[PDB]
Amino acid sequence: VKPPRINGRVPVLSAQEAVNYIPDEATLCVLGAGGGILEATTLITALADKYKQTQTPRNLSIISPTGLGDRADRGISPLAQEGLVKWALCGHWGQSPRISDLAEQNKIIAYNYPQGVLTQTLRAAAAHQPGIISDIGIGTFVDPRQQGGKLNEVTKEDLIKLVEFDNKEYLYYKAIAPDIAFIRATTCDSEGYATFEDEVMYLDALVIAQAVHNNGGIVMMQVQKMVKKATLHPKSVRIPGYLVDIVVVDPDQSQLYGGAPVNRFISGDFTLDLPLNQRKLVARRALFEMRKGAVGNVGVGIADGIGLVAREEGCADDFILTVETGPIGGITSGANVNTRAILDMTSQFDFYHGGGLDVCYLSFAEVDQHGNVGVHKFNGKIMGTGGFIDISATSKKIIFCGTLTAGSLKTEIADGKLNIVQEGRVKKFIRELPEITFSGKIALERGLDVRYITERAVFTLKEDGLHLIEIAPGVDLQKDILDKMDFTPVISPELKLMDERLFIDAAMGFVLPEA
Amino acid sequence: VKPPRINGRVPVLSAQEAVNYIPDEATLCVLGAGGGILEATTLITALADKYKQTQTPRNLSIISPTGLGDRADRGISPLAQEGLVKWALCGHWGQSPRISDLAEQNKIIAYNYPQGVLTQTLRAAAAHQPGIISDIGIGTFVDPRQQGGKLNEVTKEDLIKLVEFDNKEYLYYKAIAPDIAFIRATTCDSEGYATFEDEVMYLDALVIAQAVHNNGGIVMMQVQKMVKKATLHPKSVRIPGYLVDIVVVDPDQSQLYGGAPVNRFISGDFTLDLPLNQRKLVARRALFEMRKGAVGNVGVGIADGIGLVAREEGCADDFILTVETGPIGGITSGANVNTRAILDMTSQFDFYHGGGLDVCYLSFAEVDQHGNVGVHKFNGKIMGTGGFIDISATSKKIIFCGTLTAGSLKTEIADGKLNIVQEGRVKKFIRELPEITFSGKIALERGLDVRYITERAVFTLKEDGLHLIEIAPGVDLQKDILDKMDFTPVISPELKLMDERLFIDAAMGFVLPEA
Amino acid sequence: VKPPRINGRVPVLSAQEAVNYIPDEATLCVLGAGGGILEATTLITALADKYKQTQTPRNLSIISPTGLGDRADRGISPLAQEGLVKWALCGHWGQSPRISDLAEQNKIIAYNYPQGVLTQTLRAAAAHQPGIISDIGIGTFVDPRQQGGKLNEVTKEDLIKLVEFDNKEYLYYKAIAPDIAFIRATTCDSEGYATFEDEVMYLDALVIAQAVHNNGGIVMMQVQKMVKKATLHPKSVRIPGYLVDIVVVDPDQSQLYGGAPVNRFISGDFTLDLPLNQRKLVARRALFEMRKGAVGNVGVGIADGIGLVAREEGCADDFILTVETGPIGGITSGANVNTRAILDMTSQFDFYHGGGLDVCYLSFAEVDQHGNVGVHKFNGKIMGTGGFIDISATSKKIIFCGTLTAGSLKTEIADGKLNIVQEGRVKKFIRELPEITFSGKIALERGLDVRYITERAVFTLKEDGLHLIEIAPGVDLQKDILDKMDFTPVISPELKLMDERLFIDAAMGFVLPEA
Repeated sequence: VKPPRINGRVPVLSAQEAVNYIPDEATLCVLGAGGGILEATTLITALADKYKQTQTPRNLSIISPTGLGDRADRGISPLAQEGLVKWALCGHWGQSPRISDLAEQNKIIAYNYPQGVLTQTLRAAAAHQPGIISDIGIGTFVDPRQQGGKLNEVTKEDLIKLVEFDNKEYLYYKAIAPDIAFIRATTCDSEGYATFEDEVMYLDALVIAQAVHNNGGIVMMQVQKMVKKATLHPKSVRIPGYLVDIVVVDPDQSQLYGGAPVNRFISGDFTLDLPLNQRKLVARRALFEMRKGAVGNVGVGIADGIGLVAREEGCADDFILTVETGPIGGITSGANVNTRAILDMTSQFDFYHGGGLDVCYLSFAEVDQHGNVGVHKFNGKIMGTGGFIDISATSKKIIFCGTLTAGSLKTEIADGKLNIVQEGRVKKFIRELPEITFSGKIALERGLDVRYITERAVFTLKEDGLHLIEIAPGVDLQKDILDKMDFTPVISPELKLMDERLFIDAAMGFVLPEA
Repeated sequence: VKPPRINGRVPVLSAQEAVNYIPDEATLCVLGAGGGILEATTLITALADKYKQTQTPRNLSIISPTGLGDRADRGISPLAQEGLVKWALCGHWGQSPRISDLAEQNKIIAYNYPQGVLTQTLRAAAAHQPGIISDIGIGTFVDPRQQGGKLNEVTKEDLIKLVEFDNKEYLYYKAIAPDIAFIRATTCDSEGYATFEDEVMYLDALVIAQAVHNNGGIVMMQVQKMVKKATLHPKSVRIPGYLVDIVVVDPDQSQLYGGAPVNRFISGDFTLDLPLNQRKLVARRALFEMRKGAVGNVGVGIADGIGLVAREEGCADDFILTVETGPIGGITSGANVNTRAILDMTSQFDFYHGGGLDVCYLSFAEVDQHGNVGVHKFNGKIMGTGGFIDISATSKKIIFCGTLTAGSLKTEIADGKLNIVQEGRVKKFIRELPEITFSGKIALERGLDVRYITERAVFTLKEDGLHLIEIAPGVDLQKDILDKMDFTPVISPELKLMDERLFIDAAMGFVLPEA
Repeated sequence: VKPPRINGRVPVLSAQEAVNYIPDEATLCVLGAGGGILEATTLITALADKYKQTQTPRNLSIISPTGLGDRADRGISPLAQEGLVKWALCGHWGQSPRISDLAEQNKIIAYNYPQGVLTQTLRAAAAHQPGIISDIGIGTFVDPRQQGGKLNEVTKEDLIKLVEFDNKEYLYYKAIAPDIAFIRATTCDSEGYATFEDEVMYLDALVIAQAVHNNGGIVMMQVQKMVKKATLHPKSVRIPGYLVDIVVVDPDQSQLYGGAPVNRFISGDFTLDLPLNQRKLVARRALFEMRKGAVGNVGVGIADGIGLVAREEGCADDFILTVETGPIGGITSGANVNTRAILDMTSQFDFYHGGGLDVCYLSFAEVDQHGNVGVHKFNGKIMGTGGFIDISATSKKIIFCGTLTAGSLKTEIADGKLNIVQEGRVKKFIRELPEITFSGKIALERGLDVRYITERAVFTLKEDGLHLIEIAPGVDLQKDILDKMDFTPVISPELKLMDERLFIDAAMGFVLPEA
């Protein structure tokens, strides 16, 4: 039941009025990424308030392609009131940890499709295709021979199955269509035609709207303002009006959390005119893996300052970094500026899945003797994948970046050497992962080049296991490396000290290898 | 003494650092209109603060083409500190009343050129022309045969002289060049090239910059942000960078007073989709003077709601209203939206001076027996002219609007009738104006049609004085009109009652005549 | 007699239909610059054709602010049919030489105001000002003590008079208002509101429209296309619709002569990514006169390749060149691209008149013993001034560029020397000019630095006449310089050879002096 359009005009309602149209057991899809990016905050707030006041609606299913929130009480954390949500499928879980908490405690059914696969299944749902065939996820916890993407013990129903085509294994992921959408844009006309001129990016707003619309659902869109019918540039319109059922106008809508005014550099409308610590060390060694002409991706973690190090070395313009949510290029002057392009998120993942990335840089929580990497669960807590599986599945060079030990490791770089001031108290290189986010065996089968970079050592994955290929100056092999791991790596016959320039507090004069 | 450019880059300073470059006895020209429009607030604040702290700099001369401020302590009122300013030439004095107070008390030398003539003289100063020849002002206080534009008794030097060309009278206004400019834009590149994309209008920013630059002065410009060299659209750049000496960046610069975020309807970037009181009555009768296809101007005051009345009557698109500061057309949804064009202020006044307006609607403070109107001084207070003289000098039809009496005048409309519940304590129709803002004699000599509209009576100017042509129903000629004026009007043989439709609280069914 | 507007829509007519509204003896003002820039070609064509067929209208007066045409039969040359034009006032006469031919033969009345002053007088006429006061022209043929800007014997009426303000000499130029305008834009809406998005520049279209409109005239505008009412961006509209009386739509309208399709680099919408001969030699020496941060102007002629020379030496981004018709900066890849800004022409001339140019480069036809320069008439032919007087009157450094002799002068730069292969038959440095375009005496009174650069010699103007300051290597002082002049220059005690690098066919390693 949806409010009728009067003379073609899209119904405009308060967020409180809009959420009254959500029935019990509805499947709700929520647009947005971390830190307020493209989040219909007034709709989430209104829903959470209605449940707080009336204990309705009940037993909702949530689909969240990307993780919303601030790793605390924002994002969809407000929907984690018991009885409101019964079932969730999310691409990243760590961003709204109150929902994660419900999953950890077996209070909701909980699934993690790889974020890119998730958005592709919503696009499949829009076209009434039953599911998608992808080899993204084979050999990991998403594989039905492992956990089938199920995050807790109460989750039982199989959404993923093994299929075979052209003498190769694939996973078939079931496509689930939502009943309700909370989407957002900058502006729409009186009929619902929407533009994204001030938004940080596009994500999968159109795909979400199509999936809900073609499932007989209700699309609710938050905007900053409305304009006269047919006055927006048709090539700037990203969502056609006939896909939108209800519009909520929030004049104070901001690009990100924090209530900062609109920044037109972030909009893309204008062109904007480092201590040697542990982080800069790892970022510098990570840069050694870049080649001229390479298309790369850098995940959040110890290496995510590689762009700034590249700038210092004078080679930032020699390669291009993309972000899985859609932005291509740009600089950090919680959003980049001077981007070169913004693609929709589903199209970006299509590119990643077919091995478009020459190199990726990813954090790890644990690494085992088979070269497997665990990231989706940490110390009991559900973190989820994000784009981790979508990126590490087929990228040509996979560069894992982290420390060798965890738990307040403190290191100092002095006199061209590494000095371990305070050792970590937890091993990260362990015998066997409890659950796998990246499969060493599959990466080798796919012919991928896998590196593990730490502050004190560098490894490469080979058929016989991890090879130790580099050691930092100032570090002892036995006490500082071997004694701090729970398996024995192969020691490379070509074992060398890590490059001297890495440990000097001056410009390296580093030249990127040719294309 | 100006800060040098380094590699062609315009010097960027704090407002505090910038105002240090102002010497004693400098001529300061300040850009801006009422309510914050294009006001370089951080520079005004910085100068006022320097004086408050150090009693320097001393004995400045101020030129203010338009009136800045809120009719209180904002605008250039903070510069009214004793000894800071010794001489001022302004187009509109009432908007910054603390400076007007100095003039009233003979503490500063004080002049009032018509606002349009003033901006034209600054343009002449840019070109090193000694002054301009115009008949705007003949017969008014601006005329040397009256007060020569001098606002008090202490002001003695003649700036204006009477001259003759082609056997016709004209005034010669001396052009005065400023030494320092406080200007403002939205955005500039690293070399100072500036765009006005978020500003309400343009005013005379380029004129002021050229006048100061060609006088060997210092142009200081406030902007919201700066961008990379040569990235702005060349057809959007209004001020070339070589005219700019110092830039001050104020990230929180707002379009108007009150700190509201940028409104993109006000910017001109998007298209936006009445009690029968005394003000509505006068506006309604004023609308009777409008013709199909007319170009008009509406001043601030009793009839400034005429746009909304025309919208109610369904004839708003049948004429066009222009504003002397530049905007053409638009609607009131702190500024207008859906404008049709924005001209620079000086070009707008060129249009007005040559008789471009078919009709204008202006408020009056007093009217005398000759049809002279007084506006620039009332009750000993200096208001100044604004555009009043530029508009009432040559417009084809001049419609003065106000009340017959003032001071607690209480009126009510009942049964299509006017009832004066409480009379005003002061008469506005007097024997003789002390100072003239508009000459009845000159208007008749120019062949102009002059009307005076009040709530209870309508007059027309003829060679033998004001003719009473219309009376409100419910009003007695003798005791409500004649006894309430300090002079004897001619009573028209064609005297009739004011249209009954004006006094009915419903749509009039009024259609605009076409000449 | 104008076609009436229907429901506010501007009348749209064919060019043939439009020109029928021009009465006998009308004063016609024609917008445009050289080579088709902003020219309403269909209107010029239709008028010439109406006259060819009907011998009406008769005895028109022409005002041409800038020079139109291709220095041959285009521009307003088609209007040079006997009896069509009786009177003309043009800023630049050589661009349409068929009309100049009529002037030379005493068949029309013929005046030349400096181009900048001419556009200022049109702006005065819009405001009903009788004329303008300017010292631009003092001591030249425009001065009424010389020719009063009269170009032939049949021109008698005085339009310019000498006046005095503040003990300084000025000229008063009478403002003449036109009756008909031929203007042009890219696009207008149904009400006549016009934008210039594809035009090369703006010239003075608004000024011309206002002048004609306020004189009760008829403004006729050619456009490429028309769009729905109120759909153009208000900050892009340059001409308000109420100024336009008739629109002619020419879908084939091109940016310049020659019928090439629209070039969006010329529009300003996109950013675009030398033989050692006589011209390059003079341009190289002219470049020595530039300084970092200087604002310059380069006139048509031998030195007009100085931009390309600066680019070869890598210093093009260190200064800025402006063009009197409005464009600021840019490069030659028929018009420039990558411009930094476009001003309206009248505003540009205001800037020049006030001494805004640090340096200018101008061609000469003849130079006399007092340092006077002649350009406006040569060999009986009327060339006119263009912006020559506006630029050479107050620019801080004036650099005249030409050859010492003319008439099949053949020269070659070989072996780091100048070799005069064939000497020019005509001397350009003569005793006395018959008419003066630039006064040496006035330049020295105004404190200006005046240089004369030829291929073989460089001079500077001093109180005692021309000082020879440099000689080319390979040239004999007596036979190649002194013998080829009709007067004796002072030979500088600091006389030197022209820089060796000028004559070598390799990059000079020239470095611009600091600001």
